[PDB]
Amino acid sequence: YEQKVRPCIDLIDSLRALGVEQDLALPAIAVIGDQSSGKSSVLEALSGVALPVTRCPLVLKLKKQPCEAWAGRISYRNTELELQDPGQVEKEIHKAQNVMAGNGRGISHELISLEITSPEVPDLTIIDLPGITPRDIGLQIKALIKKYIQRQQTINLVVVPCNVDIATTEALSMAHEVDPEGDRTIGILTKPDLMDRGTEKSVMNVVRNLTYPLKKGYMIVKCRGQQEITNRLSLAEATKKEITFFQTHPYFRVLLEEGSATVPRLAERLTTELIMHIQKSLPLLEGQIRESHQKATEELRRCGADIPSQEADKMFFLIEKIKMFNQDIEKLVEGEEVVRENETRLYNKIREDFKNWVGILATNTQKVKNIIHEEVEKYEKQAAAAELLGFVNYKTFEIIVHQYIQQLVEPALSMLQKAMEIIQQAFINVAKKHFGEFFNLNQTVQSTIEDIKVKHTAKAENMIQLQFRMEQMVFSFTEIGIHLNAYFLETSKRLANQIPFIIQYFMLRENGDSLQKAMMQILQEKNRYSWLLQEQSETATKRRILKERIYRLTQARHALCQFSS
Amino acid sequence: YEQKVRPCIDLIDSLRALGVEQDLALPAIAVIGDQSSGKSSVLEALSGVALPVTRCPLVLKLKKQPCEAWAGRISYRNTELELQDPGQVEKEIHKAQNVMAGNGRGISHELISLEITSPEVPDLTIIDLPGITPRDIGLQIKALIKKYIQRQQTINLVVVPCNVDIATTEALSMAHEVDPEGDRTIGILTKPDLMDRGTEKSVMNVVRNLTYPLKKGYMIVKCRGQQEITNRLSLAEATKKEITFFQTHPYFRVLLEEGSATVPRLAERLTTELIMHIQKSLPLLEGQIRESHQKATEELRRCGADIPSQEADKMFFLIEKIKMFNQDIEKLVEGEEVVRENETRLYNKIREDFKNWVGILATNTQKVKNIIHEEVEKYEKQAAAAELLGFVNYKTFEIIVHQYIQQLVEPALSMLQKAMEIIQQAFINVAKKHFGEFFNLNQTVQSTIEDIKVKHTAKAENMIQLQFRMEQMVFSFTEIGIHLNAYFLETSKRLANQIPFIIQYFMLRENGDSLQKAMMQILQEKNRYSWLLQEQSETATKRRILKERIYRLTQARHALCQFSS
Repeated sequence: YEQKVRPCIDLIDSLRALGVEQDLALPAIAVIGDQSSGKSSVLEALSGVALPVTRCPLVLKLKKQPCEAWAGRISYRNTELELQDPGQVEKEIHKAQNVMAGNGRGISHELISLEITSPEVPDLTIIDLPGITPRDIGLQIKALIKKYIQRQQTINLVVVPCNVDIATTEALSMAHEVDPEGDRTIGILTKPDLMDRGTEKSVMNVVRNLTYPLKKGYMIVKCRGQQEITNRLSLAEATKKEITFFQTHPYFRVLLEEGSATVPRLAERLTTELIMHIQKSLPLLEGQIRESHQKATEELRRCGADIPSQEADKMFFLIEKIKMFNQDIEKLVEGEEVVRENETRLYNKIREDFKNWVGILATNTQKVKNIIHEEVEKYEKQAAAAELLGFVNYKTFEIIVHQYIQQLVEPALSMLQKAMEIIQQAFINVAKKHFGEFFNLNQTVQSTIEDIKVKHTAKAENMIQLQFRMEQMVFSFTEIGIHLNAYFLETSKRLANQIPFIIQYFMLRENGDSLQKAMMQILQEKNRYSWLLQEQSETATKRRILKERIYRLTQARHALCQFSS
Repeated sequence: YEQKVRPCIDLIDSLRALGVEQDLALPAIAVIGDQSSGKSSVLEALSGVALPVTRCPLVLKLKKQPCEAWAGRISYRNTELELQDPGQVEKEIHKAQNVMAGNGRGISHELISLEITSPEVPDLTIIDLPGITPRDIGLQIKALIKKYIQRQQTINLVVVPCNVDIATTEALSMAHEVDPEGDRTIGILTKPDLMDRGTEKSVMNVVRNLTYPLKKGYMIVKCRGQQEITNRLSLAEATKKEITFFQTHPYFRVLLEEGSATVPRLAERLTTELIMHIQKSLPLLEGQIRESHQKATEELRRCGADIPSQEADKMFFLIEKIKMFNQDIEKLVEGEEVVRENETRLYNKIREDFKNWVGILATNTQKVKNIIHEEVEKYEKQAAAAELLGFVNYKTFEIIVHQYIQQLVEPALSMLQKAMEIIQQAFINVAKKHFGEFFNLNQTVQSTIEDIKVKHTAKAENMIQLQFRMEQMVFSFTEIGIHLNAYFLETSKRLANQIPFIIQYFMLRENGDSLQKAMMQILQEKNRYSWLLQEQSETATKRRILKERIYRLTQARHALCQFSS
């Protein structure tokens, strides 16, 4: 019974006190209405005293204890003040409003928790939101209200004056916007004395009886006045006064007191609704706590390498990073890298390019085979029996061989270019992977990679050109054709193995080794470390936020464990 | 007749006057005899006046002309003095002897020409040689006389005293040594009064007649005395005195005056004999002139020099030399060099070394073939029972291949060493051929060759090591065996072509090109030219000698042409 419902709301109160209100939905009741709706007078009727316009949400926590009427104000600036008097409450509230908003009429999403424990106030926790009305100001108010009412865990409480058509009210309009079904919307009609025509009377009479699709229905209460702040009427006598009013009323007596009550059972209705709602939303709340904790933990696992700790753990950290980087580079060189689905390794791509090279060599081999075939076939029969000196050229075939070799120069260089490109790309990718968060270090590494790439490229091209220079400068009608064909085959093989050897050696092994040695060379300057390991200064703030979030969530789990016990 | 026979000896007199006595045989009559033979007294009896021991050869030229008594002394010191009086002649002659020999009893090959023209002395040219008998003295004397009597164009004139056994005389002994046939040996017997028995008379008389195989025979004259300088006996009365002496002699009258005369008509007979001798040896003399001229001209042509008159035409010569050198170097590089019989070319030797390399590669190929064959065949079956744990071995075969490749490094380097050595040797040889006479230029060239050799050697070995590094760092029960065997074969071929390509390219082509370009670089410095083209300078002196020789020989040809006309 009572012993079940009190700690029930105490749990959620404790959760919001340490909220944990962010990044997850938390059960609450939001009071929404126009500035002239008089919702403050209703809150005054419930708590005993309220503001005579709020700028920031007021977390009204009411407790019913047969000890004494005591009140404590808790402010988001991590402060707490014991005023022990209802009168001082509104003044200190206004002080807090001045603190949070900025002395003037501003707006803030920061919470003011009002903890009032009294034997004359119903046990109920509800949240008061600022009144409605490019931009100007009211826009951010509607945004603030939307922040709450959009949640399914938030019960809408619309406050509507009796002297206005409820179907044209902005509060109920927004409530319908976020809840078209009306499954979590409660409507209270206030200021029944302020109306001045029978028209409004019967309109209220047909409104109290479900005409609008609100599952929770409607209730009608007396404002008790917002202008009479100092009169200070007792809650019991105020209740009796309201009962007297509705009972004396020609229409409202029989039609309301028999059905939807007018007597301050509103707080009891809100109590029951809050209990049932919380009981409904508890499992998903626990689930979301665990899940959010997991996601925060993972996102935090993605970034954590920050602690320097007297430079030693920092230089050691740098050593670790460079070590891992060099390891991955070595993996790239050896072809022992981890790739994604349908993704191929660098070394394999390079091997494909080598296959292309082999194909080209075969093509040109057959070509020059045909060429020298026709040459030998022709000039061995040319002037076969002419008395001259002879013997129809011999130095000439060498320039044919020269053509055969020369045609291979540019394709090889092109292959070298491609290899250097893709390898460069891979190295840059690794450099980005290991040094993403660190901009300066990444710049240094990439610059180094660029330089070494250029140097080894020059070396490789020089060695290729050297190879071709060596190939050129060094040396029964169709016997010669056979000889030269054999020569072409052997040369084809020799090049087919030689050029990929050069490309692999200079672009993979030597490049990788030089890169690693340069990486080791980097950490030689100690006083440069701080410049190297400079974070974004955005990831740090994010890290702090995630850490605080996780801490708060662990506190939530702890409190939940206490409640379950 | 006479007018024809006089220029016959006048020719040889003119030839020796401009001699051209060196490097060829020249018709002459050499006077040889012992120091105590008294040959000087014989020369005094023949010419009218003589020395009262000669140290240098005396070219006695006697002319019979009905003009006037004239005497002229011609000395090898390029001097000439006309004293026209016998006393001053004999006084100046010993002075000349002192000048040429060195004041003391020395020896010299320098000539003293004595030109005596008188209507009472026979026309005859003869040469007086020093008397016979560390070092001490006689060895070079006998050598000097031998230098003359060895010639077939030289008539021997031996002077032997009557009071001594002619068969034990050294002069006639040497005459027999150089003329065993006795076809050009004449014997004069002197001092017949010094004998003191009839035995020596008859023995000498029967010995001269029919005992020696001398074609020219023997003749006997009176010494006329060497001690009676102040008596001054008339030539006619001396002749009549000699005739009286031989007529009064018991044996000499009938046996000599009837046959081999004793009156100084001997010199006229010697004149005729000289005529016939010169006429006999003239064609071969002309031949020797032609041969010596041709050989001197050719020997001078074998060397081209100097030849800088000035700065122009000198540098151009250097350009030519460097051009030819570079041409020969290019010949070495292309393998288009000229070699001697049974001599091989550098390129061919290098190719042989390459064949050795191929053989080694074949050996190691078969080696690793057998090894991997046994490895795959055995260790794939060497399981405990059924292999259900592996995954046998794969890195092992990789290190086997790696070792197989590594083993080939040192032989290749050795081959490179050998090639660089022999090529260096060849280049140095060419440098020596083109720059033999020029020391400094040769030094510069050889130094350059050394430096370039070292550099390209470093390049070559670096490229070989690079190649092997590329070979290493880059890669039906006996399928693995098949694959690896194919790989070994292809690798074997590839290396077999690659390493000789590197060695040949760097040691022949690049070395040669760098060398030639350096040779072109040499002539950039002008002020170095004179330093570069530095003669032996012994070759300059040799050239001077050859030039003088050629000029003198042309003079000889001129005089001979005058004689022929």
